[PDB]
Amino acid sequence: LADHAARQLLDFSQKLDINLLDNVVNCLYHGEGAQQRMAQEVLTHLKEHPDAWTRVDTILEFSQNMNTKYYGLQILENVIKTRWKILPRNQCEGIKKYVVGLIIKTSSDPTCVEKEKVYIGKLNMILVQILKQEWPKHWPTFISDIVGASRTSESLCQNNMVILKLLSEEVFDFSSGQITQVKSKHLKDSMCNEFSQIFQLCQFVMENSQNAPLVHATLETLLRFLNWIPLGYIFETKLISTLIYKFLNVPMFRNVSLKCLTEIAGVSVSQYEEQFVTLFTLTMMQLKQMLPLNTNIRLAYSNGKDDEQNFIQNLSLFLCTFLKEHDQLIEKRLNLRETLMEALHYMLLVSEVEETEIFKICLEYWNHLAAELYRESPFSTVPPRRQLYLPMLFKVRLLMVSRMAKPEEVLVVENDQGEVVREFMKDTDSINLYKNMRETLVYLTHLDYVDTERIMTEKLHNQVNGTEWSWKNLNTLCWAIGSISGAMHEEDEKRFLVTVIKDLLGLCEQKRGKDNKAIIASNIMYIVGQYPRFLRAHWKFLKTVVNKLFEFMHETHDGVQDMACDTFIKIAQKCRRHFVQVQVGEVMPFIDEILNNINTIICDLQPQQVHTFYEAVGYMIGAQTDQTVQEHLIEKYMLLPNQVWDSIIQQATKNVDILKDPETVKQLGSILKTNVRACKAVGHPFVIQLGRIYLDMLNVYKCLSENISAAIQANGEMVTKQPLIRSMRTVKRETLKLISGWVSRSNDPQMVAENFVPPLLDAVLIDYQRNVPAAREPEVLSTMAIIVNKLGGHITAEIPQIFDAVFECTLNMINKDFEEYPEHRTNFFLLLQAVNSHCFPAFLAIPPTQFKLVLDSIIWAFKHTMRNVADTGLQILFTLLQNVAQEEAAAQSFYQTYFCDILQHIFSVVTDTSHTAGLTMHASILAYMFNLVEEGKISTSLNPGNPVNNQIFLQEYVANLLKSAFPHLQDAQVKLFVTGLFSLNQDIPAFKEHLRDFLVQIKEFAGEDTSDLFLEEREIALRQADEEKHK
Amino acid sequence: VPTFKLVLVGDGGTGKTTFVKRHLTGEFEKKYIATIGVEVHPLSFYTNFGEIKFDVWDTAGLEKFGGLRDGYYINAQCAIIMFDVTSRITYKNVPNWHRDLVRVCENIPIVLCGNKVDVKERKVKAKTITFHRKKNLQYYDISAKSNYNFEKPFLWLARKLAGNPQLEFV
Amino acid sequence: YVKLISSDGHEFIVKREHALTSGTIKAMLNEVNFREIPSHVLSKVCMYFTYKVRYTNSSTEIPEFPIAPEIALELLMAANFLDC
Amino acid sequence: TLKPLHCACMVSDADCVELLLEKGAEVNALDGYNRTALHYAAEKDEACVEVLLEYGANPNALDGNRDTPLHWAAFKNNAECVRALLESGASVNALDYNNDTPLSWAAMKGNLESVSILLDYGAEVRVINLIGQTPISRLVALLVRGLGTEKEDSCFELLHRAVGHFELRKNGTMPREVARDPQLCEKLTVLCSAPGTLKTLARYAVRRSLGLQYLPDAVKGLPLPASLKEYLLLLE
Amino acid sequence: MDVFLMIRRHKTTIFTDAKESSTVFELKRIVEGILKRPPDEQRLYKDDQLLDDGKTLGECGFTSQTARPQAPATVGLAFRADDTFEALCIEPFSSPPELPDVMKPQ
Ligand SMILES: Nc1nc2c(ncn2[C@@H]2O[C@H](COP(=O)(O)OP(=O)(O)OP(=O)(O)O)[C@@H](O)[C@H]2O)c(=O)[nH]1
Ligand SMILES: *[C@@H](CC(=O)NNc1cnccn1)n1cnc(-c2cc(C(F)(F)F)cc(C(F)(F)F)c2)n1
Ligand SMILES: [Mg+2]
Repeated sequence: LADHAARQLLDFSQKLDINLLDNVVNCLYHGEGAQQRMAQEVLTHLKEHPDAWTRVDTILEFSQNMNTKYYGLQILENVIKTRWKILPRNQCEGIKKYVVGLIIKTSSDPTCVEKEKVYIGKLNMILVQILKQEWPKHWPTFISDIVGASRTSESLCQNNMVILKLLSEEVFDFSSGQITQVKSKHLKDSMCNEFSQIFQLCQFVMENSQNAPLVHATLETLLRFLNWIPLGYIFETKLISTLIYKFLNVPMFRNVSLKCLTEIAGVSVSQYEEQFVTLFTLTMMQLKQMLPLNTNIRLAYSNGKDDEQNFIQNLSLFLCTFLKEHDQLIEKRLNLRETLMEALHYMLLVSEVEETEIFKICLEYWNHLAAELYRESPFSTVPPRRQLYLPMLFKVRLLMVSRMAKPEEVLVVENDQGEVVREFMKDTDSINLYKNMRETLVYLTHLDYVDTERIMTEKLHNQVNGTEWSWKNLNTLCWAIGSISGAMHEEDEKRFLVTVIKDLLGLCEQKRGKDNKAIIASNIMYIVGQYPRFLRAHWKFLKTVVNKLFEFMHETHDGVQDMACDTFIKIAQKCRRHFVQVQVGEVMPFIDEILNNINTIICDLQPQQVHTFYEAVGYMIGAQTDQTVQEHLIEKYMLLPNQVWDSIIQQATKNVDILKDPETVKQLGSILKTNVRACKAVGHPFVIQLGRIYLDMLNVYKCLSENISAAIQANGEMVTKQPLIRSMRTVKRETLKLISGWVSRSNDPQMVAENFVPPLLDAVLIDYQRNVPAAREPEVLSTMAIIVNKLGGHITAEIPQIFDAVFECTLNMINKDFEEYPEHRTNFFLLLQAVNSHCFPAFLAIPPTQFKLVLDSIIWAFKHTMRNVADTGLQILFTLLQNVAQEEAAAQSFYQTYFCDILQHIFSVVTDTSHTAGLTMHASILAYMFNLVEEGKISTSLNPGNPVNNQIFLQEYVANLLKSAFPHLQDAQVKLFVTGLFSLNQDIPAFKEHLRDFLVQIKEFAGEDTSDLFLEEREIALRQADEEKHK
Repeated sequence: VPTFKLVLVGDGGTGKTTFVKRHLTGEFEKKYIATIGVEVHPLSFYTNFGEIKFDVWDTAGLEKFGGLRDGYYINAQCAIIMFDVTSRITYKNVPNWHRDLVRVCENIPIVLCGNKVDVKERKVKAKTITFHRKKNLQYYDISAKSNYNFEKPFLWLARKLAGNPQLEFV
Repeated sequence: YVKLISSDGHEFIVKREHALTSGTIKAMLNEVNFREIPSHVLSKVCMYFTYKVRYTNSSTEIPEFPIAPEIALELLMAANFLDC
Repeated sequence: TLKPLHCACMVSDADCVELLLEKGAEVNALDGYNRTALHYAAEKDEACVEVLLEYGANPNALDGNRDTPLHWAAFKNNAECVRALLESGASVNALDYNNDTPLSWAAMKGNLESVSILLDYGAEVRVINLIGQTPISRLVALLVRGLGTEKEDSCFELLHRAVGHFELRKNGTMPREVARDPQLCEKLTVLCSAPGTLKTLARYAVRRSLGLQYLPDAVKGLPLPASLKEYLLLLE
Repeated sequence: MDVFLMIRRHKTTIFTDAKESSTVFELKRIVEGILKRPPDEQRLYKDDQLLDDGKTLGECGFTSQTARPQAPATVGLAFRADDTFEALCIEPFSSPPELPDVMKPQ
């Protein structure tokens, strides 16, 4: 095992054994189990100890394997990051010379590169840190030396270009969060001044040098630099011309040249139009040279290798970006019209590529073009831009219809300790893709609705006669047809959908076999669901569709029933009104007929389909406006499940032990699920059904609670794996879901509070408190949370009872550690936020000890790791502070008792790395606190210093706290930081960046103005900020 | 026989350990046990062209419990840079992890996975994940517990690595 | 009953309501004479009268009425004249 | 998997098809889907149909199911295509493997123009396909579903006039789907129960007698009065 | 069930409906109903074959299946012309004209 040899690596009292260190480092990457565990542990401990110099200066020399030298470089980078400005200048110069010597020795050994590529890269990174901390003043000649060494030889020039790339990255793209704002500004200014010296070396190596590795490295460097290069160098030189001519038309340079051209095109300046025009023209010429207009781009991509695919994608990116940015310019340039059309054809061909990313990239520009054209004029198909683009739109529409992401997204998920359901996704990547395609297609239809009609008709007919028959094609065409909905005037929609339905029914009759029949059934069922506007004008057709759906729900073939139920509910939602009225030529509203047949329609559907169908019916009932008719409707509507409910209730009354019968529990769960869906759909009037079962519902909930608690006691947590336990927990969750849902839908808060609320407090809260912690139901808290959210103040009186019931027992679950019972934490803090935001006076009334415990809970909240919990805690705290501003009577006492502790806790959290996510909330809270302080509040936070204005005592207190936390900070640092807090009080973004800046400094053993403080610069920034917040 | 290694990167609170735990044993985990250092998890897959195995390395995404930082990446042939769609900041840190990765890798196959799309509060709006494009990265919307797209990252990595565009799991 | 006389002089006897089907007969309404309807068509129209009045408002399917193609033209002419 | 002439018909460009017909020996040539190019010409446009018919294109070209181009021309309601194909000598009563005559397919859509033309060329109305449906049966099934408008009403009027008489009460009762539309089931039942005026029966007998020729020109040679021949052309 | 009979004699023509069980005597009263000729003075024939007045319609050469209201059955009738059974003579209907050219078969 060799742990006895291993633990010596931390023995810093003796010289390092380079051989053993290298062996352990290599075994890390070639070890397992305890070997890897303790290896990484020892290495991490080793990297932390102070004597890093003795270890580095030895590893980099006597290390055999490369990764060991890499680890030594990592240690030295830690040293350079932490203790740089406090090293003796002797060691500073020694380190600088040692690293530059190592770099020169390693880089020039071969002509361009060696197996040290990672090792030389990390050497470059070390030198880049040194440069970050020493460049603008201690090495005012480094840039000139780099340029000279570059001109001297290529084995130095390539590595110098790598160095420059790394430095430009670190200085212009990765500064925030790792370098102070003022230091970053200084470095960027220095680079702006020193670029040209680099630029001429770049131009030399680009136009005269011919070492392909070197030129590729230079192109990468230019790409990176382009993110910030002053535009004078870019557009006012020959750089674009050189790129296009000498590097876009050779396999190993075209990728990088195209990336650079893309970055150049993305610029949005207005006075560089001619440079853009020339760029586009030359680029198109070159593209025609390498990529002819008639190439089979799709086959090329499928068969092509990484380079070809990357070139295709980057061609797409360049075209899309340049067009989105300046296409109007070329469109105005008459002579280039042919090139414009050729570029459009390029993007057409690329669009055929089967890669999703490339298709999305092209679709982005397509959507932009369509939206721009629609804005140009809202009327359908003369507008100038539209007049120009018209010829392409035909192919655009053809592609849009041939390819169309499926709108649906259905998944099978198992939850509740083993219960499987079906779920739908809202805005995953695929759904967004479909949304973009649909939006573009709708715009295009608004342009040429007639052409869309013709294309869709032709594709459908092609499916009919078997010429293009294929399930994939049929589904895609149906999704495309559904994509447009109301896109055309309802008369044209009438004609188009009539034709489509006739053709689809004809195809259904023509084909045969269960598979084809099922596919076509799903297809038409989808199409109809997406056209409620047509259905609401054709009562006969709507009735026929509903009847056919009823017929389908008896089908046993998989897929038919689920789609049938989904279509039925979709139709009910958008057509609820017509089912509850007598249509022309009808005797009774169609709802009445449906209700009478509920018995047999669902005779074959599985429980989930049953719930969905009941939800659809409920949606249908809600449209009813007559209260008495609605009540009769609801009575008959819930008649059926109520019978089983009452039977089970009577059986339980005869003997409650039936509740341990799994079948009865499952039936109860199904009944409650049905009721939940009905409550969701019907809305407030559903109370009539609720009252009929409220009391026995709560009673059975209590009985199941008792049963589950006893089972857990006798068997422990493991018994939750028992399906019976799963079933009771189901029943409970669904009961709570019903109650919370109805309360959400209810709109008579006083009636709810005085009728339905107290029974919960009786039979749920004390239950929760009594239950063993493991079996306590987290959803319990959410119900009261929603009840409070809806009732507002009307529930205030019972807040103390609710809290005495649940609050004390909840915290003991979530105070021992940060991890366990997360759902409990989320629900509890949601409840607390609701109470604070709506029932604040309750907090004033409860004993001060309870309020103290609440504040402790809030602090524990925003001290958590999970970002949601922390954000909830911070929001609760901010709302609490806001509210207390009105309770002036107790406001002063609350300040005196908690303000200093809260401020301490906020600074504690901010000064920690694991909570940068809530930086904005921290800034807001601190700004509010300091506004309270400075603007003036009556009391004084410290009795001995009663005459001492808080504006001074708090400054001193916070300075002392920061010093205690971080001794190595210079007094000037802390004093400036605290003064800025007041100065940056009203400029919340400035306050946030100031907090981040301070967070940067604490990580380093900063020096005594040793290139870190820039005190005079900060003074000017803060003093005007103090003036800024002043006015 | 074929063998590789895999390193996971991405700031904490984005499901780095849950993916590997699920693929190893299949059942979800809720507790946010912060990862320490790196854990070696031997992993296996079966395909139409046989079995391929990943030695998965789980790098903690917390600055306070990370360990060796980039040194873990030295021998890796593939990695997933993951974040969370619900936590916007986790996305803003993706470029930082990408940089820290490439500098020690030769543009190896890397997949960007946006976790926790099952949550209905999609703070990280789609239509604003354009970064993965310009770095030739393969992007997947994923979820550890709902299993949405739960196999696409591994499948795509296997296709690009073993070198067989017809590869498929079974 | 009513007696129908054809153009060729043939005489046909049919009860009133049966023969009453023709609108020309209703306008006429105990004898009717036709200058243009030959016997072979008068018998055909009488058979049609009995056929219709037998199957009028018939729940069961009505068997087809056989017609000789040779007589078809004058049969149609007679039907129009009688507007049966 | 298709000849260039078939693709030209796909685009249905008269110039392309007519210039490719210089090779027109392939005009009656099958392809991957067994669709003779005349089928596509009928599906798309009348000009292609005409030009193909000029160069000896077979009007009754079969396919994988024998659905002659006339069937497709009717199904698409390409009135001019249908009339041209028939005038050139297409089998008005061409039978597919299901015996679905072109009139049956025209009714399937309730398209008035093609049905009118097919009747005008003496199409058979009393045909019954293998599944047992009939033109009027399918047109009614369309009306049950509530689709269509006054156009389908006129199409049903023309079919009712043509068929002379018809019955729908299979086994003495209406089909289930029709039953759910009492305000239409009553109309259908009263139509079924009414024996039909003798004039209509005589009209049908005459129309059968004439046969397959173009009737309205054919009737011109008849001695029947102008109004009554118009009636024979289903003007009432 | 019932059957429809076509009664003819010379140019005369009479239509009626008779049940199968109906006796030919019943048809004799039916003739009497419009004709002053008594029943004994009437004798009926099926294609010249004398019909027994006592015979029932069902057992004779007439039945509903054989004759329909659209397709009746001809019945020959004779009087006692000069106190003697006149030889049966049914005057045929005028021969139909000749089919025009258009309507000849294909
Ligand atoms: N909504 C949702 N949450 C998930 C999913 N997977 C994991 N989580 C949550 O995210 C946390 C993931 O923790 P880890 O596995 O350690 O991954 P991490 O968040 O990146 O933490 P580190 O590995 O230490 O960096 C879990 O505690 C879960 O609560 C998921 O698929 N959907
Ligand atoms: C044609 C015949 C059919 O019913 N096919 N489906 C199956 C599948 N499995 C067993 C038995 N039959 N056909 C297919 N679809 C339709 C049709 C569906 C619908 C919809 F509402 F369900 F989408 C409506 C209609 C309508 F509107 F009534 F015409 C028809 N018919
Ligand atoms: Mg983890």
